[PDB]
Amino acid sequence: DSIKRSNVFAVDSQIPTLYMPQYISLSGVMTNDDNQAIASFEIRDQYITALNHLVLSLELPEVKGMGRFGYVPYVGYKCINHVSISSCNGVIWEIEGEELYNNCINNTIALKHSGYSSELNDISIGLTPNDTIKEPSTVYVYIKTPFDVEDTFSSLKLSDSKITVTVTFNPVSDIVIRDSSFDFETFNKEFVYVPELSFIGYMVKNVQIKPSFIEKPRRVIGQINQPTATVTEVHAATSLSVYTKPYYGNTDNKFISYPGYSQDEKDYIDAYVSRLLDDLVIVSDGPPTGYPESAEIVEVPEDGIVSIQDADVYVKIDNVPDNMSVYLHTNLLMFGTRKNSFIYNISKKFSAITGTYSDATKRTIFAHISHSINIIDTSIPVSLWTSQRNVYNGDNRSAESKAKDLFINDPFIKGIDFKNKTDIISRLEVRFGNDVLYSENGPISRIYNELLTKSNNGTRTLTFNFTPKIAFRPTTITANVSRGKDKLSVRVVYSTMDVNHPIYYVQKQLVVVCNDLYKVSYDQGVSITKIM
Amino acid sequence: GAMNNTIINSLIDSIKRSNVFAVDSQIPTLYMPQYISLSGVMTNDDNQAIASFEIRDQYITALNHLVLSLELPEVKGMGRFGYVPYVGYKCINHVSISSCNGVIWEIEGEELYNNCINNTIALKHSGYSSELNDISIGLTPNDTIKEPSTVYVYIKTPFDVEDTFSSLKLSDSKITVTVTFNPVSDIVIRDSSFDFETFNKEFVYVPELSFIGYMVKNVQIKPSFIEKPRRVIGQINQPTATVTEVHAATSLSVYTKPYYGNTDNKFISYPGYSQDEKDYIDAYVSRLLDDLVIVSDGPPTGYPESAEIVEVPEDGIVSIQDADVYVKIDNVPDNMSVYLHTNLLMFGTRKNSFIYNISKKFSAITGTYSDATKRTIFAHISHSINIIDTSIPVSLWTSQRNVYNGDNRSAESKAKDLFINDPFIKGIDFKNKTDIISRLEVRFGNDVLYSENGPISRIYNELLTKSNNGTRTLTFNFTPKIAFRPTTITANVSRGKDKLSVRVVYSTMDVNHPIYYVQKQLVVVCNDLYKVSYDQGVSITKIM
Amino acid sequence: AMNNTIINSLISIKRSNVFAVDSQIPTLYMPQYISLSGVMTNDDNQAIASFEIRDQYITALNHLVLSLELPEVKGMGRFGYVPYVGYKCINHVSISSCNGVIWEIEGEELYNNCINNTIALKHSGYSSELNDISIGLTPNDTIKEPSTVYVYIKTPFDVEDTFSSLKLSDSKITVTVTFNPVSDIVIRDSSFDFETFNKEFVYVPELSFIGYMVKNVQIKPSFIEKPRRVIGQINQPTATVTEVHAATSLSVYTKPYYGNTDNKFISYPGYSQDEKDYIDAYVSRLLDDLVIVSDGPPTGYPESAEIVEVPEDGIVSIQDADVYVKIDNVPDNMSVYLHTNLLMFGTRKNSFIYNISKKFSAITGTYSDATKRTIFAHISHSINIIDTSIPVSLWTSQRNVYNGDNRSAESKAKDLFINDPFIKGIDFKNKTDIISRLEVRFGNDVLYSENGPISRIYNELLTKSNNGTRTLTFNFTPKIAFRPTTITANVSRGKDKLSVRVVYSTMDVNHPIYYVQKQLVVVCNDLYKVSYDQGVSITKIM
Repeated sequence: DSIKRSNVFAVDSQIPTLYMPQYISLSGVMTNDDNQAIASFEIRDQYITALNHLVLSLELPEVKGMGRFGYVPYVGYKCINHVSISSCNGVIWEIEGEELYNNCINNTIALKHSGYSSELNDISIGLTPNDTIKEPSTVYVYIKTPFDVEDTFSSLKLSDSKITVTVTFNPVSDIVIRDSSFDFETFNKEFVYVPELSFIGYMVKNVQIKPSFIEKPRRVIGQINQPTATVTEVHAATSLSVYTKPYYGNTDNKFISYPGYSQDEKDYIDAYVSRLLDDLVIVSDGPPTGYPESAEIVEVPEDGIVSIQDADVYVKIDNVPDNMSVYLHTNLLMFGTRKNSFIYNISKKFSAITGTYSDATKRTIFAHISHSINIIDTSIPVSLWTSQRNVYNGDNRSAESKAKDLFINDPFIKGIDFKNKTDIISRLEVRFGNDVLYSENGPISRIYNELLTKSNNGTRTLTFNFTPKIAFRPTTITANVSRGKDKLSVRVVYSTMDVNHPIYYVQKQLVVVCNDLYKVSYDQGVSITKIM
Repeated sequence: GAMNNTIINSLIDSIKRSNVFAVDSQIPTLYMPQYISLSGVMTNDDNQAIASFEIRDQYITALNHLVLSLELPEVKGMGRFGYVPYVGYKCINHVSISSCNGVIWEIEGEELYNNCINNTIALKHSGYSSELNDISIGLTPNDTIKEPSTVYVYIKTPFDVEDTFSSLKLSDSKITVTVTFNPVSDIVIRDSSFDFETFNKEFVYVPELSFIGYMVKNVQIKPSFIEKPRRVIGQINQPTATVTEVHAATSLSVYTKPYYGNTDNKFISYPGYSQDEKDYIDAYVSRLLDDLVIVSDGPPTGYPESAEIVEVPEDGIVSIQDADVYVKIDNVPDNMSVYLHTNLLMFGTRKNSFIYNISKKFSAITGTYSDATKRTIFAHISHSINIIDTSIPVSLWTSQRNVYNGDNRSAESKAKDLFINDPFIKGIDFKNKTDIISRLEVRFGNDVLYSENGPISRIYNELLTKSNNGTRTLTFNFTPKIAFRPTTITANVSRGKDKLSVRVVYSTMDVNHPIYYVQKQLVVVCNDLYKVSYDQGVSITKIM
Repeated sequence: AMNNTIINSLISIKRSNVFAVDSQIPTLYMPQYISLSGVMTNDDNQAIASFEIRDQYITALNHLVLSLELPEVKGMGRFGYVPYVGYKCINHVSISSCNGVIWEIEGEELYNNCINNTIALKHSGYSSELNDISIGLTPNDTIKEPSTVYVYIKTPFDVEDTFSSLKLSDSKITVTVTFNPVSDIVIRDSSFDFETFNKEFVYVPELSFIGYMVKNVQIKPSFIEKPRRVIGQINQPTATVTEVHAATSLSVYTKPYYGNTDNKFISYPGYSQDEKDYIDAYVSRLLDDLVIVSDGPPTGYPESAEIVEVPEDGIVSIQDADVYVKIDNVPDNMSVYLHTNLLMFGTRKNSFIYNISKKFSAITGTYSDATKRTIFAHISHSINIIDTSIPVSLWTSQRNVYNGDNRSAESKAKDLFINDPFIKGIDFKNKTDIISRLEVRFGNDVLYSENGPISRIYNELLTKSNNGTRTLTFNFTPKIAFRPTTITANVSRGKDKLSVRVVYSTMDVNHPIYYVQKQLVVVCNDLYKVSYDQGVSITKIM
């Protein structure tokens, strides 16, 4: 043929730079000077030319004693408060614990390694003061850095300089789900973080160092219930993410139910339904006892239907003794702002309850439950049911049920529900300087974020860099200081919720994440410079 | 130190080496992206919903990643209702992207779905939730069946393949995106009780097209190559289909589709959101069980004269011809007896020949009678029910070919039947499990291009595309996309090699089985190569 | 419309075009899926299939797929195929030419390379139809319907599609597939007639590949990675790979050896392959004999069995362990009984006992008068994956001072033979990590040493796998585009071998898992050069 063709059946195998990799594990220096746990790891070796893929391992201890206890899912990531990689010239790269987690949110393997098992995350119960609740375990946390992007090409080079990796830890309270029965006071005193930093080191023969570009995240958290947040000195940004976080400071961080390892939306709902059912349908000899005076427990008629206002509940239990009767708690949990206002009753959220009474165990075994319980219901702190805004008692459960409530202090919760299902941003407005950069009603920016990144856990994100990661200077939003366009102001309009619904009182915090472009220069030690 | 002594000595020069520890950061073309959302123009020209979106801006240099949002309304009233899974994709009948020079790219709704079938995120966004897909029941004429929702449909185009590089460029031209919608009947699963007549009248498609626009400073446009699908649907029950004017094809896909025109599109059961094979079967078993095993005081009533309900003997075994059914129910009242419907659903072509009985498909039924609810709670069911059984339209049980009554269920059960009009069903079953092609033959003109017995072309399709929902596909292009000109099957018009003729050999099915009467349609998809030239407006030319 | 802040932001330096690309005309070729029938040769009477590829138009090939026609299984008894049956069928694969072997792999190593390809594993046979244990009632009853399984033979010629393809310089390429005995791929009970099945069963293979007809092919030399395994002596914590000159990676894992047993196990979960599924299947199998509702003391159990009646209290005390048993709808003439020593193990007559009945804390259910059996509602136990992985032989071994298997004859008849060739660790799920320390020596000097499985963590991380091994990677350089980075050897210094030493964690001698034999497996990936000058040939880099 006359035409010149490109070879698609063969390739010239290039000889690469002569190097040798090695997995290096290092023990750190623990410091507790708010008495926050800080681990410092010093990397200095004449043969370690470059490094990447930082993995922090943590030896979790044996948990002995009484009460309910369980670690948060992906415990290893939740342990980290802040990570900082510095040199003699200063901080090269740094991240907030939540942002590291957010970057690793789609890496299923990294999340599994950090601690995601029935052994770690299911809520285990200790019976004797020497009973083992949790056996000792080791978790591996992948510290994803921009030095991993293109493996050897993106690796952090060491120009005979001392690289220091500083890991700040969140209090153990954050990574633990426990009940009142558990002796947390002793546990918090005795618990110590046992870390070990691992990395892939490279010994390079005649390394030809060239300058590079690195993306670094920056978050700004707005004031409690303020729908505005501003990121200053925005000169070269690659992306801008916007999300909400719930503030549970006004509460005691206690919740009725938790599903454990099983983390699906249905799992959260089923756990809640199970916890309520114990007090919702009662088989007792005469009127049930051990409930507040405020509680309205009605006997189920021969018809099987109990009418709570317009809501009808069908309750039918088999093998009930002749001396006993079937009862229904018509106001298990209720909320109202006024005496002549809408009432949010959890008992009204049930339509059908069927089961069989066990004479052997003296308890009701529920077969089928027809309800309208949602993720939000499972995400309401117990404090909000008994808040000052409520004209009613609120929590009409038994003392036995209330004692089973669990403290959840997970630092990385988003939205207003445990699954971040409910979208509470009705409108988004992003301003560069004073002019509107972007505005939306629907979460189309989140839809694109989820689509482009092939993620199911996305955020309302504005991407400015669609340029390949390999051999390219990232495309950034250019600033105009003279025109005043040197800042990014975000304003949201929260979705209007009913005042008589307890979720309305969940304090919100707007989080704005900005990824800034920096230049890496290895001339006279490792140093990073902000692009301006 | 930290590095091992064996490593240090191994390294610690003359040969030229490629730098693997650093890279030259190239300065890219100066551009700025922006997510742009546009409201369209609704047209009803029979009376097909057509949305037109006009894109014309001097600063929108290029665009890609088309996302069509749809506002689903609040569904109020009585009866059973639910949307089909991935409702957003099923909503689309045809998509066309055109310019002043004509159509640039166009796709059939099913082919867009087929291209997005492996994108789990895109399928979730289009409408895949218990809130949307489970069959909800309305009790009062003002009861809310379904709350309003917004779905997002990703219109995957060849302009997304290599992001900015593959993007559709606008040479100061008007780009028009035309979306033709399928009737709402297709995207809805409802019963007779539901007022569909009022719903069909009141329902309107509310769309909004979104895309990633790019403002490029001094754009250097170069010509490109685009692959465009083209389907041919063969005649009802015919095992042949031919694609004409095949000059430069990159691939050829072959699959089967059922035709339910001869039926009223009604089916006994539907699993809702839970879409697994077992879910479909369990739903069917659950729907049948209500009439299959009856606890009654004397012989059961409310069943046709044709029904043969036999009392279960002390041994527990009821013999329906060769088939033995073991039925044992606990807590049965002394005044009542356990009964078994021995011919719940039956089919036969001749007066005393072979019979396909659904009751014979059960071997063991165990449970406990509830005195409180006056109903039987089934514990364990041993059966041989398959996906095909759940995919048989009710019409075929009561067809003229059947010598028997067919549907011997209660009127209560029959009233619970659901209309399913999903436009993207493949094969002869709801899960496309049953492979009905015993042999495939592809002819380029008069000569055999490819032939197979097993679905090895589907195995390669699934393997190469990392898909679990593949088709018998012949790929001709194994060359990297965008970077090169795609490898195509070259035509020979003179010899008569300007057409692809597909011939299949369907599996031979039993005449006494209702699935035999399910009309089939062979679908052949051809991906043709086209050249994109941006000289004096955007234009595409077929490679010949 | 574009926003005013964007237009003003944009409206001399050399820029790379990111919005357009020059469409290169590729090498003129035509692909074709080619399927070939082989030559079956039984000459240990191992099934060997040979496929000869020689055609003037087949210039190059890649993506080898082995089809396998599984027959209809008729008769009586319990039968089921192993998960990913197609991969388990293969014992060895060899691709050779007139110059010799180009590339070869062990069946387990091919499986290990394809372990993360979900599609390839599904194609090989992963269904409820194939993997659940079906039961045949009549001698003419169909246990399993005939099926076709597709096995993807992943070769280094698939890495960069057309670029990495195996070129044929007018040479005869022979693909040789050695099969494992059908015993390995089958889970059956004693009731099943395996003797007749093993005689009648024949491997029906067909090799498929993507052939390419290239016009004026410009062949250039390439680099290939080839695996090599070394299996250590039974229970030996050391293994050595000789002639290591240019290795890209080194994997280390453990395998159980069930030669000292009859390969029979109490339970198997079928298609459902999760850890919980394995445990639940075991609990279900034990429960039949664990809690008995009988009129007077239960019968049909060995003299050695200690079946105690459950008191009004509901608690039965087996030494320190307390079992709460409460069953509803029990007839007045009948009583609730608990087998206090269903399975037990001890090395000394009056010492520590490992009792499976002690592993249960609560058992609740309801007696069915209609079916005359107990339907269990909730079971609170401490049963683990190891328990489900103990062969029945070890419960009744000579080491045991007790009888061991105190189950009913009915339960014992339900035991299944499992001969899966690709089991790792000491449990069916390879959950239990038994390596306490790993030591790798290149020559006589320590190359790498670790306590924790940080090499496995990196393996799982870098390869995006959930089924990883303690692996040492030496090549972090891009595949095909570059010559792979390898460990360089020094023959003169004796640095030409990789010696692996492990420290296994020791189990309790009174636990039946201690008597499960281990085997250390060391995999070495060596670099080879492919030269197509005067036929296809591979040369080891030294």
